[PDB]
Amino acid sequence: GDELTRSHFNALYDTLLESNLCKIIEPFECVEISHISKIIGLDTQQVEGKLSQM
Amino acid sequence: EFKKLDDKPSLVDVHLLESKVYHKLRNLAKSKASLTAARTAANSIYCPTQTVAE
Amino acid sequence: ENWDDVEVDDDFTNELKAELDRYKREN
Amino acid sequence: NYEVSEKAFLLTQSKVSIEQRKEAAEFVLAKIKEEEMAPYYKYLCEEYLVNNGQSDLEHDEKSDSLNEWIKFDQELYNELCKKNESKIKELNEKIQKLEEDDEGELEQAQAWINLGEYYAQIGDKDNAEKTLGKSLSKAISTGAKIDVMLTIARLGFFYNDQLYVKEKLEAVNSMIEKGGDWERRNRYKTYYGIHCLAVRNFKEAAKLLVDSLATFTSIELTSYESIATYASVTGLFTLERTDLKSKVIDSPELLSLISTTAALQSISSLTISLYASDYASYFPYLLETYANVLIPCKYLNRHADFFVREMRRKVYAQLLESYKTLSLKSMASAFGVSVAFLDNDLGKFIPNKQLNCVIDRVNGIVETNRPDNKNAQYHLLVKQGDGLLTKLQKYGAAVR
Repeated sequence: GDELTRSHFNALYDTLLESNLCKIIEPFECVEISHISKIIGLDTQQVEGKLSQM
Repeated sequence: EFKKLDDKPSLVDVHLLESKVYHKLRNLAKSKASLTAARTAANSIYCPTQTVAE
Repeated sequence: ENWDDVEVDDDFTNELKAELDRYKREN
Repeated sequence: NYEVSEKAFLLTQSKVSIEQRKEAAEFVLAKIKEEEMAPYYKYLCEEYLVNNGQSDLEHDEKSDSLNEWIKFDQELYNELCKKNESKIKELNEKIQKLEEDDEGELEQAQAWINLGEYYAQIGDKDNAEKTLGKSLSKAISTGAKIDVMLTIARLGFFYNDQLYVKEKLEAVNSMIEKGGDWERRNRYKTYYGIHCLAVRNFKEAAKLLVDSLATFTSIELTSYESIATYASVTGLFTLERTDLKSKVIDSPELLSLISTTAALQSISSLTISLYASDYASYFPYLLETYANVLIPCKYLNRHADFFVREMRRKVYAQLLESYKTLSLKSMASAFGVSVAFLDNDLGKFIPNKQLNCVIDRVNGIVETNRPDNKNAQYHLLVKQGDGLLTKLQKYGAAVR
């Protein structure tokens, strides 16, 4: 309902999402996307969409 | 017509609500300019808790 | 400058946008 | 003269609705009873042919298309000589008495400047610039020169003549270069970019429109939100996506501009959908773009189909940078194209060296061509590197 909270919702949404990527990006790349969504905890289409945005 | 023609501290409440007009319009320039002029002029008067707190 | 002038035909907007209407109806 | 220029502009090409030319024709007959619009309608039939050119009663005798409402009836025909007596016989005799009585200097200059605005509504352009030249010698300060550059700019705006008008627009700033305030300094550069949009110089002239329309408007010819659609479409057209986040999507004027009217659908619907990398809802916003924005606007319809060729290659180019290899089921089975219909869009872009992409016709695996460490250091260096000896030996081998 609050706009200031919803404005920071997407900010905190990407904040915790980038922190989850730092655990994936720190080791070597070339890992299957199916195993990436299990670490992130979202759908395959949602993980691929948000990761490509960054 | 409200600049030093009627009530001097009344502009503090006028410029305060002016920032809320451009707040929902996503205008930072007019919101920061109206709030800065309201806080700067707020040093010459003291409103009973219903303004300075806002 | 003038190479872009003639190579642009009557296609695209008036045409492709009319195809996007029936494309979403078939999906 | 923006009302008759913007509304009657639909007389060029309108494929959307029939009543669009009919509703806009009401403003033409309404504003002509006050000031004479006759030289504007005479040029409409002399510019584009075999469409609306047959609607004039007397030029050559013809009747065609859908529009019988644009014409000069027996009323305006008799009013043709009535407006000429008031705009010539009445005004020239009052100014002639000023030169005999020797009253003022700049006041006599403003008389010829104000009189020069009537010649734009007459249709004789030889006396239009002649009266402005008489006041040019009487002009001292920059106050009288403000309306001079406006009347000359109307010669290309009212008559749609980009040839002889641009020479007079540049002659004012080139002879005496001052500019005064930065407001007028942008005005001399604004009229320079207007005639360059007719020859379609792309990002050179179009980059100044988004800056001027987001700060100050002349407010005499039109409003702030009426011509704001020109900078909304050209904003994402010229500027790359990298700088759209710090300029377009976040702006003090633009974010407050979308709340004025819903006729933009560019800086809001197209900008947010492009920044979110979602092309599913981005494309249907383009359906109402060309129809309700590009067609009614003057300078935007001068391009029309010229926008998409640059935009259609860019929207997929940004998607190719976010993945090494894409899938055909994403492009063909989801958003903007089918399987067979995809060959028409990206098929003509690649041979033009606009973009590099690979599509699989068997497994349907889209592949992106990445230059990696090559870029312009190796490949593009050879292309533009040959121009060193090409331009040097061109006129250099002939000595003098």
